[PDB]
Amino acid sequence: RAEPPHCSKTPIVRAQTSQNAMGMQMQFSIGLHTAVCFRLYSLLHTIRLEKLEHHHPITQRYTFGIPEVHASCICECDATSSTCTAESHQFTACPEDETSSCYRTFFPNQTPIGCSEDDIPKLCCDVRFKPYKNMTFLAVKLEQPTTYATFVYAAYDFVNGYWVEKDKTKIRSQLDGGTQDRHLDQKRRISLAVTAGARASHQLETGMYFSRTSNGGETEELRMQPLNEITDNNFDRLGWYRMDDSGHFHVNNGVVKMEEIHKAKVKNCKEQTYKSILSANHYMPGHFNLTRPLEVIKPWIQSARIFDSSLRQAVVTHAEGTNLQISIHLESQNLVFFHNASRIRDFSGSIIVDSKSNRLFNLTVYEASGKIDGSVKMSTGFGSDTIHTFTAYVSDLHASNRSMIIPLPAIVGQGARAICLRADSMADIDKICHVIEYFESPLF
Amino acid sequence: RAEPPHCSKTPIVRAQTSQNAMGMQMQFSIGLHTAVCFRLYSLLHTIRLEKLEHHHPITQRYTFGIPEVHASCICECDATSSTCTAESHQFTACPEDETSSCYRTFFPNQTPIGCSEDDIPKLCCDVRFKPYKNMTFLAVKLEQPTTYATFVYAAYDFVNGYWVEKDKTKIRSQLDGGTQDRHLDQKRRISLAVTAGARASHQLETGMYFSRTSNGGETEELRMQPLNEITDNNFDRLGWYRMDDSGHFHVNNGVVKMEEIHKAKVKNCKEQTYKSILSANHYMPGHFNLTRPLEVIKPWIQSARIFDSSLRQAVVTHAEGTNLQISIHLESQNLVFFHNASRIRDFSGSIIVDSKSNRLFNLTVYEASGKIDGSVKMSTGFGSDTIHTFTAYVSDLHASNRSMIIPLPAIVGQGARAICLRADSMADIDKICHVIEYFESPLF
Amino acid sequence: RAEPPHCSKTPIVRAQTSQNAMGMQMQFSIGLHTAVCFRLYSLLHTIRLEKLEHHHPITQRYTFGIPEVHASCICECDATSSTCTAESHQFTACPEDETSSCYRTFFPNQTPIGCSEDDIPKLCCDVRFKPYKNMTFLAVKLEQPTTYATFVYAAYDFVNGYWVEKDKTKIRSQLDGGTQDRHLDQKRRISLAVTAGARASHQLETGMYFSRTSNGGETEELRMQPLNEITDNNFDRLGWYRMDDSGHFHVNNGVVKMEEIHKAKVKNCKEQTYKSILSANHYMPGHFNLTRPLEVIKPWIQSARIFDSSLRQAVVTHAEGTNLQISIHLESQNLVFFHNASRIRDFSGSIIVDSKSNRLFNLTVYEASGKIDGSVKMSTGFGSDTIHTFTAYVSDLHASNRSMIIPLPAIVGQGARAICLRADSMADIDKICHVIEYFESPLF
Ligand SMILES: *[C@@H]1O[C@H](CO)[C@@H](O[C@@H]2O[C@H](CO)[C@@H](O[C@@H]3O[C@H](CO)[C@@H](O)[C@H](O)[C@@H]3O)[C@H](O)[C@H]2NC(C)=O)[C@H](O)[C@H]1NC(C)=O
Ligand SMILES: *[C@@H]1O[C@H](CO)[C@@H](O[C@@H]2O[C@H](CO)[C@@H](O[C@@H]3O[C@H](CO)[C@@H](O)[C@H](O)[C@@H]3O)[C@H](O)[C@H]2NC(C)=O)[C@H](O)[C@H]1NC(C)=O
Ligand SMILES: *[C@@H]1O[C@H](CO)[C@@H](O[C@@H]2O[C@H](CO)[C@@H](O[C@@H]3O[C@H](CO)[C@@H](O)[C@H](O)[C@@H]3O)[C@H](O)[C@H]2NC(C)=O)[C@H](O)[C@H]1NC(C)=O
Ligand SMILES: *[C@@H]1O[C@H](CO)[C@@H](O)[C@H](O)[C@H]1NC(C)=O
Ligand SMILES: *[C@@H]1O[C@H](CO)[C@@H](O)[C@H](O)[C@H]1NC(C)=O
Ligand SMILES: *[C@@H]1O[C@H](CO)[C@@H](O)[C@H](O)[C@H]1NC(C)=O
Ligand SMILES: *[C@@H]1O[C@H](CO)[C@@H](O)[C@H](O)[C@H]1NC(C)=O
Ligand SMILES: *[C@@H]1O[C@H](CO)[C@@H](O)[C@H](O)[C@H]1NC(C)=O
Ligand SMILES: *[C@@H]1O[C@H](CO)[C@@H](O)[C@H](O)[C@H]1NC(C)=O
Repeated sequence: RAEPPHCSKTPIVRAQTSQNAMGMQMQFSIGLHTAVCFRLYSLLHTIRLEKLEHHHPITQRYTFGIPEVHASCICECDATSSTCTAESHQFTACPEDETSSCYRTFFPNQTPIGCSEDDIPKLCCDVRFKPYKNMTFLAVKLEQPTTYATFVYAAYDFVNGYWVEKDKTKIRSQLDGGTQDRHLDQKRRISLAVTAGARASHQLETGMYFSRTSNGGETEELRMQPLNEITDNNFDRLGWYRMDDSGHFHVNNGVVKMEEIHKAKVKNCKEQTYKSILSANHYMPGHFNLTRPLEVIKPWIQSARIFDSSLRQAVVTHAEGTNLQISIHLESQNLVFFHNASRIRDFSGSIIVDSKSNRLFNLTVYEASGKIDGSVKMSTGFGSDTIHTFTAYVSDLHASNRSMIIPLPAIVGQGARAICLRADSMADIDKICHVIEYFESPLF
Repeated sequence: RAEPPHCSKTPIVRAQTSQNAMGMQMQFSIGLHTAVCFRLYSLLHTIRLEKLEHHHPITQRYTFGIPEVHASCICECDATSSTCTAESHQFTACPEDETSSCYRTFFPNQTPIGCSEDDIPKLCCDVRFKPYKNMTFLAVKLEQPTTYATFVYAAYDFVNGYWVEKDKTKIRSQLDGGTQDRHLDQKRRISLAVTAGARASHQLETGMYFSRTSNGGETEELRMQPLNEITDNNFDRLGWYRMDDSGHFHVNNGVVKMEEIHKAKVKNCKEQTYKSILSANHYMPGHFNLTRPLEVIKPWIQSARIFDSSLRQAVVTHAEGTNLQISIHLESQNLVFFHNASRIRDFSGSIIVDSKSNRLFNLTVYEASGKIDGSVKMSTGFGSDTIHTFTAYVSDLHASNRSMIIPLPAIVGQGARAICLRADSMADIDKICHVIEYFESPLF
Repeated sequence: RAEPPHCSKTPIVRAQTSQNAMGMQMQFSIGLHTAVCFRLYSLLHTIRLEKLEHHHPITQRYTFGIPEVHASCICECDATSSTCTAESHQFTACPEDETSSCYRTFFPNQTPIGCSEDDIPKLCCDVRFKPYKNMTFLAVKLEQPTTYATFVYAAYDFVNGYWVEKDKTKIRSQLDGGTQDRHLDQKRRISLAVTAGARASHQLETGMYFSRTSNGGETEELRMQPLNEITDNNFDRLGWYRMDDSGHFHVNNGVVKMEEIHKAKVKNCKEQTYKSILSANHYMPGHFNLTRPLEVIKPWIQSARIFDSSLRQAVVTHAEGTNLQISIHLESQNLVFFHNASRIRDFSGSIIVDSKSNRLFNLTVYEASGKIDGSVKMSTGFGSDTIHTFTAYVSDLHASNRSMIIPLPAIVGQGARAICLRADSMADIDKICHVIEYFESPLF
């Protein structure tokens, strides 16, 4: 059951520690989602880089909805009539649905269609807003993150004909600063010093993100769509329809802004017919479309969520990330690193350009384990020139079936082509080649 | 007095230089704010990574203020009266306080409150703007930076029972490109080659920043608050009230924009009472709040200033940054690296979540020096599981009292918990544990 | 003709591969635009890091123009006249130049200049838009990139008194993830494993970019200027004048927005004289200025283009970038690395602060090759303190004349100063010093 992970083929650098006036270190690079194994001269010590996370501080929060809008207008032929005035309809709310918010607009200087030729009619409206399908979202401002690696340390013994887990701990290490060090084992003999070369290869930009909220205010996967900061009131972007301290929704500064967004005009004054539109985005009917979550659209994002109910940090878990630098240090004793052979029976897949322009090789490896080297060819011919080389990693100790996404450079354009896969150290004779089809989704 | 810094425990890699058809290098990683020491086989050579700076080019500048606003309105009952017209009050400045700027607005189609029932009154206003407390700020657009490390090289001799500084130079090295090399010592025997793994762990985003300015235009610590670029005229953001080539302030395109931002309505025409507001942000009274400087709110920022009076570059000094890669190269001779022991008597502190959502351990170490390894526990019990491990560095050669900020991952939530500190290489018996209290400031 | 590149002086680290239960690697850092050479113990194997590219996915596209604008207005003295009404001129297009787009505006409540004192005139306009000089541009939204290094591998034999190229291949390697490996030579004996320390030192921010388009929709060098996203309709930014599925240009939501951007007022009603302006940016006459391409203004950008006619990815080629980490691995045999001597006859140049605040040393080296170490001095005196040290690389095997841009830190302010250059390993006696002039272009 509990077994060592695939032990990765790793070059080891022996570094000598500086002298104390009154010591060898084993240095190596470790890949995200991979493990490195060693014995101390007996337990098999394994270190797996399990996670790469950005912890973004949340500097603003507000709750918003998507309004369902209806405008009800009345026309008056006589400009001097007590019905329809700037008093009652210019910069004022409708007089007192409990969930509705209602703002008034005034349109004098209308054309006398349905009136006398000497009349200058006036149109007066109530612009009603209700939350569409009672949807609620939390808007958050995310700022520059702190970075953390999660390592899983596990020591194994092979007794009674099976591997047995002798010790297991999760280790957390901040990556933005200098070398971070601590004891690895329960006996405190081995230490793990973690050094990042620099900032994680990917990062979510500073700005506005959002999550759908439940009745209890429970959040989910973060989404990105043009969204107002707390101090912004741009009607082309999300967040102009906000919930107050009570669960009541309002058009942000609606009393004053209504005359800027509500566009209306008389068709026939007597018939009480008129033209009316909202000059804004993100409302119902017909002006709202919800983006899919960040994790669905970004191959590099495994997850992007708000950490807990205190709503202080958002955590982005990376599916892709550069290697970390490790230094293993310690009676007189020697460390020996071990790796497992890599293997592959077959593969299948396709070359994809998705609706967001991600150019990927969607790959499934069969009965595979460890380091798999791949070559993308110029055409369908297995002997045609190589235009791209990559390496995929399968962390399972035993031959497993696994699906993965391999980013592809732009040179890998339209059309079917050959892709050849080969397990690390295997001869060219043991490569697997297949003609792989191309599928391009239009930009949506 | 002038003494070597704490010599950091450093793993050294011996690299062999490629052959010239017609040479050993000492390689190591160096942490920001730390020093590495060596002897050449006698002077004690010390290299300290003193600074990490981003030099951002300034691509736009303009001077702005915070206006103090007052609207003075007059009402006229008779729509055809020569008093209050589109001629005199629509898209025009007030006729000619020397520092004031005055823009006019026109509101016809008013309700006859205080007039006859057949009247259609008109309201006319003067909207006056003055600089609040004569405050001046420089808006700057900062673009992608160039990166520089500052090293302090200092060679020491121990004669007459004391250390004496034999040589000292400041060394500057660009980090964005390839390996940068130069001679270290006065005798030109030792060379320092600096290689960054990649871009500095933190960076100030491209965009608009600002500084308060004095009478002489002297700048200070940079601040970040939504602010218009030179070509933008968004009234929800700072910078719409700009100073011209003379020290005169104007509402940017005020003559044309006034009718969009000034919202007014008659209360009683005869009584000369009316409602009036400005639909904009960042003005007085009651619509202005100044953000604290970037250095105060961002733990990673030690300083963010405009370099000099030419106003061409902004310099961001980093409080946190990844390690740099060093190669020391050179008659036949050998380099020996030395380190000092690490020590700690005690510590105090608290776990803090500030008003900007920075999750930190505010730490004070007592009589400490060198490398200090810390463990954050699951609960108040000193033997409860470790949820986070970190390392702090104290660069003082002698036991010193120092305060520092340690970023914490989100798993370190609410509540008091134990934190244990231990100097590098000390036995578990020499660790110091304390129950540390939690304090969370609400989001402001 | 076809000759090896300059073989760079490189420190080599020998790493030992982990053991397989059933192997030495040669590790080194390689600089962008440089080459490393070795022999296997005979062919001279050369690896050149030729390119660093970001492949940005394009998530939005739209075609836009720069409108040439003309407003034609008519005044009517009598407010009740059938000529000039809200019906015909408020929120409507002009009635049906084939390329023109025409939107109407209505301005009642005018002052009776040229009318009777009891008249309340009305102004009616046609606001016409045509594409200025038939210019077309493609707006693109660029998102976070994938990173690729291009290596040129070339093996040389020296027979018949000349170098002869025995093999040459271009190698592509993704940098965002883990170690990428493949065979280097035709015989598959040597392998090249590429590891990036982290994300490329520079990156183009997520956002809106544009390119001029030809008749066939052919793109060119990308430019950056405030530009609307597809869902934005901000008149202070580019892209509000868009081309539809036919080659026809429209003011985005022009029918509704016209009353917000067209500002007009009667001068004399009878004379048919009036004031008229567009409250917007990026139109002709007098309100349009085109930024120079990204590659021209950013020293770090060699090129920034749309890859091909499918318009799915934009490719940014970097002129500056950090080193990559290489591991060369393989019968029992040994790898020996070789380098060429560095040389320089003379140099010329100037210190420049351009119109975009880039602080650079514009340098020309004469009869130079390899590694050139430079020192920037405090004053004009050749013996004055060094305020900055840098290293430039010339990849040509033979002494060549080459121009380059060296970024300078802000400490290198105004005024003439000495700069001293010296080829790697040359004695201080062989340095070349010149007093170098300062030229600062004002901020434009
Ligand atoms: C992956 O690599 C590790 C080495 O890094 C392999 O570990 C080896 O596991 C075998 C058992 O599978 C151990 O062999 C011996 O087993 C007999 C009982 O059959 C026992 O009497 C011996 O004392 C011994 O334990 C061997 O010690 C162990 N090697 C090391 C260096 O730890 C592992 O088998 C590899 N896994 C796969 C799936 O290839
Ligand atoms: C930090 O580490 C350095 C070594 O890296 C220590 O330097 C050592 O300093 C002592 C003096 O404190 C030197 O010892 C000797 O002093 C006597 C006079 O008392 C003199 O006659 C001898 O010739 C000799 O200089 C010693 O040479 C020096 N060691 C090295 C390798 O440089 C330093 O003491 C440490 N500092 C602290 C505060 O622990
Ligand atoms: C740059 O460095 C390389 C070494 O890394 C130099 O390569 C050397 O090239 C010479 C020829 O220029 C080779 O020498 C010999 O030439 C004679 C014929 O004149 C021939 O009979 C010998 O068998 C031999 O090839 C030498 O082997 C080669 N060295 C290596 C190690 O490859 C190159 O000359 C340098 N270039 C410059 C411009 O300095
Ligand atoms: C949910 O929507 C319904 C109408 O569909 C409404 O009656 C109800 O009050 C809304 N829920 C809340 C919590 O307001
Ligand atoms: C990749 O292919 C698998 C089938 O092997 C499919 O289930 C999966 O959804 C595909 N993923 C993408 C991103 O195309
Ligand atoms: C400063 O403010 C005062 C009023 O408080 C004003 O009289 C003075 O002119 C202002 N200073 C300048 C330099 O304009
Ligand atoms: C940290 O604690 C010290 C007292 O030891 C205090 O002076 C300092 O202001 C605190 N800093 C922060 C950021 O909380
Ligand atoms: C180009 O501009 C001319 C006027 O200068 C116009 O006649 C022509 O129709 C425009 N070209 C296209 C393709 O519309
Ligand atoms: C640098 O100087 C050369 C002349 O040696 C000139 O042709 C080139 O345009 C200059 N480049 C810059 C960016 O100033």
